[PDB]
Amino acid sequence: HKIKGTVVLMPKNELEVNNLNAFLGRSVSLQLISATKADAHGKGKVGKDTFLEGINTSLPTLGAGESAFNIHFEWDGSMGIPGAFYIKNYMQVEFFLKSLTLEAISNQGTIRFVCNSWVYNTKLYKSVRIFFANHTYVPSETPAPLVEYREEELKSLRGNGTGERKEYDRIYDYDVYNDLGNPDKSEKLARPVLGGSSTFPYPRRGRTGRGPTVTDPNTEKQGEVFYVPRDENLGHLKSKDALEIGTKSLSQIVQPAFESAFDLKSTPIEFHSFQDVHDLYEGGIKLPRDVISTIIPLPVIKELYRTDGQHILKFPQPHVVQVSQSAWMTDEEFAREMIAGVNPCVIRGLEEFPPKSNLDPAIYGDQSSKITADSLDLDGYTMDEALGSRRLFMLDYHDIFMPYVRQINQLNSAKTYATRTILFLREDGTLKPVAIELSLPHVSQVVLPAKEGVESTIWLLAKAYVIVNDSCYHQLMSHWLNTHAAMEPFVIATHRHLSVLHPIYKLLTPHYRNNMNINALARQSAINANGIIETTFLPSKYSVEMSSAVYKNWVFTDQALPADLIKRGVAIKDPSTPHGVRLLIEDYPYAADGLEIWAAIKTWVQEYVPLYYARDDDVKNDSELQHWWKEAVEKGHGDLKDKPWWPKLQTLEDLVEVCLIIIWIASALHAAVNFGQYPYGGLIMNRPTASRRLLPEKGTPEYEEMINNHEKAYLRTITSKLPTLISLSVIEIASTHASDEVYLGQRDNPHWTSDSKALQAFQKFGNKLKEIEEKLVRRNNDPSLQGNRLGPVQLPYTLLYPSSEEGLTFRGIPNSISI
Ligand SMILES: [Fe+3]
Repeated sequence: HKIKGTVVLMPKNELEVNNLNAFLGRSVSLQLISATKADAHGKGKVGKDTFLEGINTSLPTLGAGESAFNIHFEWDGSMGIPGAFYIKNYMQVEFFLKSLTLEAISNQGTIRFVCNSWVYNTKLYKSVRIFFANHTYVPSETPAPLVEYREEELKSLRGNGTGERKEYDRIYDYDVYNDLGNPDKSEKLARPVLGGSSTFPYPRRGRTGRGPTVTDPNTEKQGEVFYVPRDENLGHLKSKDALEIGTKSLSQIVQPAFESAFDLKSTPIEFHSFQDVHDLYEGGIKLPRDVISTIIPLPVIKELYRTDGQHILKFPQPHVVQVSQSAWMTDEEFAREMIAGVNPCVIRGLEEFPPKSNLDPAIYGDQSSKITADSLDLDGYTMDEALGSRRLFMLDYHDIFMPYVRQINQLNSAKTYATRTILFLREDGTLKPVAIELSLPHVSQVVLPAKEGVESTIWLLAKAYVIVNDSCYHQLMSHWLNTHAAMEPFVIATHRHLSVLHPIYKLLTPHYRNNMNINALARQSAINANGIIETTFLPSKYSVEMSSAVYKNWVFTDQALPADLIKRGVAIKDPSTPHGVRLLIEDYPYAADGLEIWAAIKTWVQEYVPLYYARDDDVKNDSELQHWWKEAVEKGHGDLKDKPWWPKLQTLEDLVEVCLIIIWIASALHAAVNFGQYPYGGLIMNRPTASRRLLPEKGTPEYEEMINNHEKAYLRTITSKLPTLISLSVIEIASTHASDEVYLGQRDNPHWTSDSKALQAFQKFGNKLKEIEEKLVRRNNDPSLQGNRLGPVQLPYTLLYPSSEEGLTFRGIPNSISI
């Protein structure tokens, strides 16, 4: 009585960015664990230590880097049916275990194990590594002999809340954002703790445990590597797919190299004309040979530029200029990008006029808008008519930015206004900007559109100040806070409280791939003190703190797409429509395409949940699920735990809602705000990240310059040349799909569950996404929708096409927040 098995694994050398016979002998042991026969203590019986016997070269299903090994277990009639196994690696080097498959007389009796886990030397683990077969069980359905194993593995994953975490640990826990400052290096690099107070609320991040700095016991000391639990950093076969490593290289190597070129006056310090910026993707920028030779050897980085190996670095041409070099300058495109650009989810309907501020007048005085209704050209509408017909909209950054303008403007090389933009929905269905208000605290001018004269340059600059607001809000709030930061606590809670066996674990975990990893690298190099974001975006050392102020108002249930639209007053509830909302901007590309994706995910969740939960009772009674959600709210988002809007998770309908929102944030929402960054923002004049001066005052040389040289006046106002080179490089990385991405509708292994009904439902989901993609292609070819879906830049809105090939494609929805 012997069971034949096949082990598939990848040796360490295949998944690194920087011999098989050794696996034979007594170097790798496996022990099967019975699911049906228990020892005296009720635990599944354990078989004998069994070793890898030989290499299996005649296996066609092997992928790149994968090796298969034969094994033969002795398993007599007393042992029952296997359901789990132990593995002990006695080698000195870790390997990546993929799968164990046990053969049976019939092909239906095959038992499959999907592992996908790094296995380190047995002496490094407190308890032996255990893996379960791919059967799905809610806790009350677990075979009795596996219950204790299920419960103890979860205990292992939680740890005890103490200790410095090491590379091989698989311990998931929470901590505050106290690791961004670097006070032990310089007092000026001190940063506030974010999280754990009502003054600075914030989502938690993964605990690393390096301990305190010497100069501040509340700030965590720096480390060369920021830990994540080992299997959150899976590796890649090809180095060019390790995109997440790029920010570290940009900060530590590339940025110092660029800076030396500017210190040595080897290239002009400023752009002088728009052509100087267009040159970056045409002929390139010429840099010294020792700078080029430092950059081009680096993995990942070298893929960002074309070079001649001597003096030229050339950036790729951004989509937004691929047809028209100038269309970005039009009012039409400015407005269109608020519904179809990199940041499409901030605009709000106006139901009253003038707009009002909620700012404390004791501190900020009267903040009532100074825009008058009669100054606006609404194509012949009166204000009463345009309001009543819901044609007026705004991009309102006044109350968000005003509390920080004084502090920002005290920086030596930042100056900003808090802005409002008024939009009118024309009879042809496109948006028209009709006024911009530029405000300063104690101080407020209204700028109207103009096409001729010095007033047209002032209007151009006013649009730049608006997009500096918008770029900062996009990066820190729409992107970093709402997707990256908000999701990490749910990742942590899932691994701590839902068994790998659990149906909701299997539903959600594909939507977490690489999230903790990219976030930890971001804490180290992107959002740290003097990191990429602080040295490229307007608010400098205030950048992350500003996102904490916005998190005060973050509402989980308002992240659902229909709720968000209604809240922002860009849709109304309408049960006579497919999706239950009527779009007041009917053509709104992000929202109209997003609703299709939303509905597809909804159908998938509503078809998967009832396979495992028949009644509300089954949700209430699932102890893992209840512990998971309690911890996600009370610890992971614990600064908001008291808010009344958290779902209680006592019904089927709550479980669906929670899972749907999580999946939406991690896939389509992140994709829509992330993968258009270089396509729209690769031209720095279209998406400036910073402003450096206020408007010229009449009678000064800066004002005279504005009359005689509008391009120089514009370039002096926005992001300087050196930070432009950095910020372009980092948004080029972020806009790139790695070749090993897993997209919505895909999974990394087809045998993630043995439940044929769940597999069929998942197949239906993938088929529906292909049907939706064809629908969205038809929309982009529809001449009636050209005004908003293509615009004067002639750039089809493809950001919610579910599929994509590798590269910088402006399309494709990953499962997760992976970059
Ligand atoms: Fe991202």
